[PDB]
Amino acid sequence: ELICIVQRVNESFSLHSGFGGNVYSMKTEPMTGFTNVTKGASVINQKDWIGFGDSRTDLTNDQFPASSDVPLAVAKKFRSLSGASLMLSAFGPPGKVDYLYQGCGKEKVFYEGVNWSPEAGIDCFGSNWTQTKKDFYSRIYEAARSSTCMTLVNSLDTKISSTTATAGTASSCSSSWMKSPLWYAESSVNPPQVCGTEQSATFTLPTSFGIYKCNKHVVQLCYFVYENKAKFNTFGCGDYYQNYYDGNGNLIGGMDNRVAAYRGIANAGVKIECPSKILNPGTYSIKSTPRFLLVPKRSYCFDTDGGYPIQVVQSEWSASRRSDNATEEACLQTEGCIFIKKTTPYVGEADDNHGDIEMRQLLSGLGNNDTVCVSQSGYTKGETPFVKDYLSPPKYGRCQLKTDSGRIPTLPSGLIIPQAGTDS
Amino acid sequence: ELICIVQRVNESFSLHSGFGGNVYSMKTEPMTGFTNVTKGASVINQKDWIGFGDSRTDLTNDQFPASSDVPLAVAKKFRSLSGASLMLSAFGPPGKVDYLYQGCGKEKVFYEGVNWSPEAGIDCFGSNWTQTKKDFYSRIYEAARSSTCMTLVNSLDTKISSTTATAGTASSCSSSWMKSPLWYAESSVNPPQVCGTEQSATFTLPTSFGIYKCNKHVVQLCYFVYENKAKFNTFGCGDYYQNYYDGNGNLIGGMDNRVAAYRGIANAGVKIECPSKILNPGTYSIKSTPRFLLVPKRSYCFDTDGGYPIQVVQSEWSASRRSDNATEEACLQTEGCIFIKKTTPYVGEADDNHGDIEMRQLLSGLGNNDTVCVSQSGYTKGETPFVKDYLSPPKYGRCQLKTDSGRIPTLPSGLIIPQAGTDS
Amino acid sequence: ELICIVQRVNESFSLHSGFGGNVYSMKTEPMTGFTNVTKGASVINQKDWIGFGDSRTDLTNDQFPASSDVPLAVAKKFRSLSGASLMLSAFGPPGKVDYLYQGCGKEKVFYEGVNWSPEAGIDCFGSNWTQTKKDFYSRIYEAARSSTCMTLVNSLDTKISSTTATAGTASSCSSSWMKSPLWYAESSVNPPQVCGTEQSATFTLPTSFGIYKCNKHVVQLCYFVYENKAKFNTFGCGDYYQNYYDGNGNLIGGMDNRVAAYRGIANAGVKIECPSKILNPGTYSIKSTPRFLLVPKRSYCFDTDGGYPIQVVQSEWSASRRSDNATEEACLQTEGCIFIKKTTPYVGEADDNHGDIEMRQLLSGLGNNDTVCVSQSGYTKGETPFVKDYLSPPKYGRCQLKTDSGRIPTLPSGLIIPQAGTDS
Amino acid sequence: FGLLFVGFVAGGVAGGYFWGRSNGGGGGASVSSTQAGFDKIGKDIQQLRNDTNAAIEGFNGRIAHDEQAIKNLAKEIEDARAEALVGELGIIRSLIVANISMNLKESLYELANQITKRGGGIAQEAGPGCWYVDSENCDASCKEYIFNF
Amino acid sequence: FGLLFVGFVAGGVAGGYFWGRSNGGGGGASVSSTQAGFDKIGKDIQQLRNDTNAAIEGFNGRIAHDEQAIKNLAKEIEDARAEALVGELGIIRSLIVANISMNLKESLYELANQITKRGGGIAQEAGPGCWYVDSENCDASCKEYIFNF
Amino acid sequence: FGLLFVGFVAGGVAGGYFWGRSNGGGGGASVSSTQAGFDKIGKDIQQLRNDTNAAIEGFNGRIAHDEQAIKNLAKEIEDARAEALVGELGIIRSLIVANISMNLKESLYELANQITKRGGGIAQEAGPGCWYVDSENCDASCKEYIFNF
Ligand SMILES: *[C@@H]1O[C@H](CO)[C@@H](O[C@@H]2O[C@H](CO)[C@@H](O[C@@H]3O[C@H](CO[C@H]4O[C@H](CO[C@H]5O[C@H](CO)[C@@H](O)[C@H](O)[C@@H]5O)[C@@H](O)[C@H](O[C@H]5O[C@H](CO)[C@@H](O)[C@H](O)[C@@H]5O)[C@@H]4O)[C@@H](O)[C@H](O)[C@@H]3O)[C@H](O)[C@H]2NC(C)=O)[C@H](O)[C@H]1NC(C)=O
Ligand SMILES: *[C@@H]1O[C@H](CO)[C@@H](O[C@@H]2O[C@H](CO)[C@@H](O[C@@H]3O[C@H](CO[C@H]4O[C@H](CO[C@H]5O[C@H](CO)[C@@H](O)[C@H](O)[C@@H]5O)[C@@H](O)[C@H](O[C@H]5O[C@H](CO)[C@@H](O)[C@H](O)[C@@H]5O)[C@@H]4O)[C@@H](O)[C@H](O)[C@@H]3O)[C@H](O)[C@H]2NC(C)=O)[C@H](O)[C@H]1NC(C)=O
Ligand SMILES: *[C@@H]1O[C@H](CO)[C@@H](O[C@@H]2O[C@H](CO)[C@@H](O)[C@H](O)[C@H]2NC(C)=O)[C@H](O)[C@H]1NC(C)=O
Ligand SMILES: *[C@@H]1O[C@H](CO)[C@@H](O[C@@H]2O[C@H](CO)[C@@H](O)[C@H](O)[C@H]2NC(C)=O)[C@H](O)[C@H]1NC(C)=O
Ligand SMILES: *[C@@H]1O[C@H](CO)[C@@H](O[C@@H]2O[C@H](CO)[C@@H](O)[C@H](O)[C@H]2NC(C)=O)[C@H](O)[C@H]1NC(C)=O
Ligand SMILES: *[C@@H]1O[C@H](CO)[C@@H](O[C@@H]2O[C@H](CO)[C@@H](O)[C@H](O)[C@H]2NC(C)=O)[C@H](O)[C@H]1NC(C)=O
Ligand SMILES: *[C@@H]1O[C@H](CO)[C@@H](O[C@@H]2O[C@H](CO)[C@@H](O)[C@H](O)[C@H]2NC(C)=O)[C@H](O)[C@H]1NC(C)=O
Ligand SMILES: *[C@@H]1O[C@H](CO)[C@@H](O[C@@H]2O[C@H](CO)[C@@H](O)[C@H](O)[C@H]2NC(C)=O)[C@H](O)[C@H]1NC(C)=O
Repeated sequence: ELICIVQRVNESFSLHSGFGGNVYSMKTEPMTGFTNVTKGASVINQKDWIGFGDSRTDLTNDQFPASSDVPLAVAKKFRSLSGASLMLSAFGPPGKVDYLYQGCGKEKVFYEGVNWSPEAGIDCFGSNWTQTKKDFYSRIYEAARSSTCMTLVNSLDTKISSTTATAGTASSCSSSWMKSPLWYAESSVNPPQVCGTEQSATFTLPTSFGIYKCNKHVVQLCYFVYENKAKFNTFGCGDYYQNYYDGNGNLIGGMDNRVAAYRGIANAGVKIECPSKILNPGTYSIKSTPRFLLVPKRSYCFDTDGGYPIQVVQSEWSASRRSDNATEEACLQTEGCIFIKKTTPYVGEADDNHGDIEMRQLLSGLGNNDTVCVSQSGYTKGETPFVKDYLSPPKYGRCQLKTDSGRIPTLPSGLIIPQAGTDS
Repeated sequence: ELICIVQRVNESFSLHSGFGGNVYSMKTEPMTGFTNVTKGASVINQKDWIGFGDSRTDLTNDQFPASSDVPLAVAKKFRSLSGASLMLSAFGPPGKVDYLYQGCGKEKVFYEGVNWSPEAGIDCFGSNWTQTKKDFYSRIYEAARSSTCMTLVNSLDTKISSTTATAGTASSCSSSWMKSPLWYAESSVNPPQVCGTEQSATFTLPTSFGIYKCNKHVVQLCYFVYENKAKFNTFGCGDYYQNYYDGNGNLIGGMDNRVAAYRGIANAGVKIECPSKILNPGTYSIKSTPRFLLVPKRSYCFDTDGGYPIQVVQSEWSASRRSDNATEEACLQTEGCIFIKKTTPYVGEADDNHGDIEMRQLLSGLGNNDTVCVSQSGYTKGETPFVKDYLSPPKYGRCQLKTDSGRIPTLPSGLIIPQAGTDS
Repeated sequence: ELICIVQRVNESFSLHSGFGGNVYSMKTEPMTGFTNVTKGASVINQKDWIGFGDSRTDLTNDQFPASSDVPLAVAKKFRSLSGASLMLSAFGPPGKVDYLYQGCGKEKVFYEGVNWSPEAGIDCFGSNWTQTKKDFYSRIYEAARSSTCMTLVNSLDTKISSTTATAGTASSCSSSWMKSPLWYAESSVNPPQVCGTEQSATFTLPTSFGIYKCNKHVVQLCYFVYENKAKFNTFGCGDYYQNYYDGNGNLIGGMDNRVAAYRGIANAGVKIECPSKILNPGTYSIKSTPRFLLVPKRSYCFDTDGGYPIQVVQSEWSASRRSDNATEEACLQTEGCIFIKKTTPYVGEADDNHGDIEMRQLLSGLGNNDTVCVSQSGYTKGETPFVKDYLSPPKYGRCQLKTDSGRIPTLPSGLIIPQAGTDS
Repeated sequence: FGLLFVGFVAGGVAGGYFWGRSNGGGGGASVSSTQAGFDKIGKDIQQLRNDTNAAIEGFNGRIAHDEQAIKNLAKEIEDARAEALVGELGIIRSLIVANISMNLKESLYELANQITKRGGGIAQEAGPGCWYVDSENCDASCKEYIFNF
Repeated sequence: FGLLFVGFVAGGVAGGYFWGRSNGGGGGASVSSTQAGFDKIGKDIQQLRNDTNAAIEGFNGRIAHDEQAIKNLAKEIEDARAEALVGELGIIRSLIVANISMNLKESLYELANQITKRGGGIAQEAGPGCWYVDSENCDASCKEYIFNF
Repeated sequence: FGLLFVGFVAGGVAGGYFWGRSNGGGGGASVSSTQAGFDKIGKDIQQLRNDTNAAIEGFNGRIAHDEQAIKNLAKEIEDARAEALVGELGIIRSLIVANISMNLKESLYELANQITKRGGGIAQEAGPGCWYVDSENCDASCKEYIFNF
């Protein structure tokens, strides 16, 4: 008698091919899957990141932790002071807190801006501080993406040629003036009879500031904006001009209405514009119309040793105050910048404007020790190489790829029967 | 008795190695091979491309299809008009057809230029329209490679300060003038006694035109060219100049013979040069010598949302007329531009200059629904990952790699015998 | 009776997994390993490289080979002359050897500079020739990385408008002057009563020089440097200026103290600065203060057909003479430049300064026919894909990757036993 | 027909591993049971399946570093990288399936080999998983001892 | 010497699958035929060869997206990509050859197994593709029935 | 228990390939020797090991072209490329180990097959590397001839 183990399959069994053997099975399980994506901010390396912030990350605040959007351990990683902002330190308007932001970290988190919004009501002849704000943070983000470190440079070496010009003051600016730019005006220039002498000045961007190497400086090259020549000529003779030059005499900034049309809004009066530029270290020169001279007195110092794409966190007040989205738009138009944005209003735990539940959730990743990817869609752990939807750039780290679930191959499970040869 | 199946090989059998088993065979067949490459133009995505053309792709032509280098279905994908050309619409010379080119497509096909060749005999004080042509299409191609869309902007907002200057006219320009630039001249400027006042003007490049976002504008910053100061001074006082400025007063274009040497060809008389520049949207300023002012009145609007490398098709007449190869040379010197060139003369079916058999073959790919790669060597289907010769860049899509046929591995065929173990 | 071969393993045996069979073994050997890295210079393709050098690679030297840091076969691949240097040929100072460097090679080796060091005591009103040196070689290296070829252009077509100005001469410059720039001065300009007329000049960078295509020129745009206006006004009227313009009048170089601060070192007297710039071919214009005009008379011609990262070899004297490290610093700050540096003093075989044992070792790779990678860490053969430490960029070729030795997988060796199934 | 072959069956009928018997009166008419006590196969399958984790963990643990400053998705490059990774996953799959196939077959050879050595040598092999047990020396309680049904 | 071995032959002599026989008078002198009616091997080979298309189609269907605006060929990068792809094709090849080898050998085991079960059990296996048929119970018409030559 | 199995042994005790014998008086008590004259295995192992060079040489000969003008190491990109290459080396390893495993096992089947054909057919196979030699027709000098110990 012939006795045999007999191998057989049903219509329920399907065939899976292998290199060196096939398998019959009834069930299949996918070989792998998608990694979840968490909204908000995080870091891939806890030992190399720096945060810059305000009261909402200031552990010295009297109402901490209820006033904070991050816990103690994350707060220690921020350079923050209540009331501060990059832009506030850039100009130093009267009575506002003037914090020296500085630090190093390949990954950077920027969480301020709000302490200079429309709510603060700073005037000082500003044409449009929101526009200035957007342009300023644009230049910061642009320089920071390629830099390891950043520091405020709270005082540039400056020198004015004029011996009669004196330091300007304005009622619209708390009866004093910015820390930067410095405003020098000539009392004797009267259009009467007396036109005055063209004003001159130098300013120096240093090759270093303390322990920080400077390869790049974000500075403002400010100028006055007039409605037309006629309105200008009630203050000075000729056309308004204020031009910025490098050490050779190349025009690098300013406003020259001897060649460029006046663009001052009608009947607004004199206004100041303050575009930010990224400049190399060196000594720069200024030529201005006799009556009014503006001279940069601060900068932000950056190196070019490299960095990762940065993270910018939405910095706005609760609904009760007047906010702007200048840092959002600055971030949006700048390469290598990732923006973290709330979907509900800012409602704080300490006050209206401090300690928001959504923001604490969005920032909680700052946070974790197992983040491997950070992107504009959020951050991931290193579970699988795949995600269900794209991770929007900017992004960096061990970042997952989008594939359809259908393309993920399977393996046989359940009752299994081997097969090889042609069986015929 | 021992009865055995016996396995044996000849000197004709060679051994092929495997991971987990070897194979003896007499014949081998290559595992895969090369994909053919077809010369001419095509697209990898029929649902996202746009063509810009003239009569040779104009389905409204009375002699269609015999006058056409593409069939009806491809023609519907072109924005074309008989007699038109990008450059003709750029300047708008008198009596020439003035078509508003506009459209969107990640893949772009440019098939005109010929309607402004030497044959057309346009003068209008042009120094060298062929040079202007090359420079113009260079800037178009450069901006189009990074753009999703393109539109003519047929009228810029302009403003001249002078209240006495009037609109210039020339016998060499059909007793009228271009649509762009506008020519304003001062009757009263006579070098006698009267020098006149420096002329001024602004022009605005808009942030949008209809439904099209503008991030970039191709415009011409024209100026007059004089042989020397002496020949200039029979028209005006001082040195000739015409300078273009941005809103701050940065010099962005023009010709200034107060600092730059005169370079006018001797005894040619006055000539106009019209280099194209890519400019951001904004309001720009002009300063000119009193007698002659030129002001840009048109542009081409582009976005920066991205595009693929473009395809430019040779646009020349039949042998009977006078052609140029300005668009060829513009394409050659511009990144991301692929040029389609005939190897035999243009011989048309409707006329001499319309409906050429070679061009219809070269354009027939526009065409197909299974093109996966487009390159300067031509286009391919997705048969294999390999080609016999390189695909010259520019190129995009699923593009094949060159390998020697010898490196393509083989598989055993014919009578086959397995082998494993050492057999000893 | 049952007789069986019995398979068994010890505690000394470990299990290795395979796809289609496992293996028990006692020993393991790593599957592959690291490729050694040799310090110094080399090439990946002996048929496409060019060297530029001085006496230390000059086979026509009377003391060859003892005066040489390379053997005969490598020397034939250098364009060298005793006493020569790129910079010496750039300016052509009196009595110094003036070699026409020219050649083609995708890989480039630069081994001079030393024949213009502080030791040579060239003055000629130089502000700081070491600074000039660094800036010059910076521009050479920058242009050479993207070029296939290079040639000295020993004479530019030049033209001065002034009919009274004569060719300058200096006691500090051997009672003559540089070949480049040319110095023209106006005898009659005396600040007495007579200010003189603004000086003008053109110079042309050609589109080719002999068989070499020029897409780029390295030229010096020199100017005089004065301590202040007061010290300048003992020579001329107004402020000092010397400005360089393109054919349209765009300022591309120079020094203009009408807008830029004077920066001359106090009581040093007049000095000349000579920064190098990379310029397109064309005709350029000059405007200068009446008394002193400087005009570029030479350039270095480069194409843009591509090249590999370059190799620059430390070019210094023996300890007895005064050296600089200007070419080191130029190389360090320039992308695509690899620097070869000795670790011991230069001690020669023919003289003190010729035929150094370490340099011959470092250059011996130039040399070999089996180099596949060249990097800032040195060069490798094609043994394995791995190295123990990183190969520092710049680098090119078949370059190895760093992995830890622990990650390199092993294979079973020694007595080996197969295993498959669950064995239970 | 005994471990070198897998046969098909219709609508109803359980799939799996069964006992099949042969001739007798000349000529007989064959017979197939309703699955045995092969719990060793059940355990071997579970072990083999769980052993696939090593190959899968290696793949999951491999994610390429990247860095994009760009603000708009490079969709086609993105998709190309995925496709390559999926292709790599495809090869690994094929290797794992074969690895299960081969090791299961070897586990089935081990099952048959134990059966051979329990009726030694009343069994007499006829290819893997087949035996000529001569119903002379071996009654019914005998074959029950040898083949456990 | 029977399915675990492949032997070599000289100048003439056909290669392939043959019948080989043994002793007799003591000692005999062996003998090898001139190929059998193994059309099952012919069919199995054709099927195995055609089954290679699946692995090849997967490779051909995989072409990486690219985009170059550059005007001059990056020859060395170009060649490097090809070399990697060729390397990948090399591995697949090695897998396919083994896959044919192993499945053909299994098809040959199936051939031998059918022969065993046709002289059951006059056959008596002696390793795959070998049998001790005792020329006592089995004459010549018998062996003809069992081994088809 | 005979070529389909690998068993473990304690502290002392040599690992390798041994001769093991069975019953007798009913019931017997088994016995395992101290390794045989299997020099064929020694030679086959050496050949198999040296054959691994082909797969390794192919891997070593494959180094991707590159070109960096950058002055500071891109460490993370650098490490990612290495990791991928190491991953590729991991797969090749797994293939080579299996390739040795399978070809060694086949070499062991060839060893057993030669032994079968030397006591033909006093041997009688009982799975690979096992035999029922009936101590009736075959004394001791006989088994010595057949199994070389
Ligand atoms: C004082 O200065 C203030 C700052 O300049 C100025 O305020 C600005 O005023 C203008 C005009 O009213 C507003 O213009 C509007 O801008 C929006 C936003 O555009 C930006 O974002 C969109 C995409 O938005 C979509 O997605 C976001 C999420 O990411 C959603 O929230 C949103 O709802 C949309 O669904 C983007 O398309 C825009 O991109 C443009 O610009 C970039 C470059 O910057 C280009 O790359 C791109 O091609 C395109 O041209 C842009 O990034 C826009 O959607 C509207 O159509 C409109 O243009 C500004 O928002 C506003 N900004 C601020 C900070 O307040 C004041 O008007 C001025 N005061 C006075 C008196 O002059
Ligand atoms: C009015 O303006 C007209 C336009 O400026 C002007 O006409 C020009 O005049 C010049 C001088 O006579 C001619 O110069 C010649 O140009 C050719 C072509 O050069 C271009 O192509 C070559 C490669 O050509 C090879 O391959 C092509 C196929 O691709 C073949 O057809 C051909 O036969 C060759 O085998 C290329 O090497 C050139 O590259 C140069 O320029 C680019 C940048 O633009 C650089 O990247 C590169 O390094 C190099 O410098 C170029 O792309 C050239 O081969 C000749 O040597 C010569 O230079 C122009 O062809 C001509 N153009 C037109 C449109 O007519 C008129 O002269 C002027 N009228 C007056 C009175 O002034
Ligand atoms: C290895 O070879 C086998 C046998 O040629 C292939 O098995 C075939 O696979 C297809 C689809 O998977 C089945 O429909 C055929 O019936 C199979 N043929 C046989 C005879 O079983 C197997 O696909 C190959 N392995 C791989 C990964 O390609
Ligand atoms: C898998 O192992 C086998 C056996 O070691 C390798 O077969 C050898 O291959 C070379 C060249 O292909 C032949 O010349 C040798 O004669 C073969 N050895 C034997 C004993 O047959 C096989 O190459 C290995 N597979 C791979 C892909 O490396
Ligand atoms: C192929 O399958 C076998 C069997 O499932 C795997 O062998 C296991 O490997 C682990 C670690 O290597 C051992 O600890 C287990 O004991 C093995 N199981 C058995 C039953 O032997 C093998 O790893 C798989 N091959 C690969 C490369 O994954
Ligand atoms: C083919 O055979 C399988 C098992 O050999 C049958 O699967 C069983 O189905 C029932 C009800 O669906 C389950 O509860 C059992 O757990 C299954 N058995 C196993 C081992 O998984 C299947 O129903 C059969 N299919 C057909 C069409 O008859
Ligand atoms: C080795 O054997 C093969 C076949 O086993 C011989 O191949 C035959 O050759 C003839 C004439 O060349 C062909 O028409 C047949 O079709 C071939 N047979 C097969 C099965 O393909 C081959 O000639 C022999 N080689 C030597 C050197 O004797
Ligand atoms: C397990 O077995 C192996 C061999 O089967 C033993 O290895 C031998 O050890 C001695 C001394 O260490 C060496 O000189 C021999 O060359 C080894 N033999 C072989 C074949 O390599 C090993 O000692 C045993 N291990 C234990 C723990 O008993």
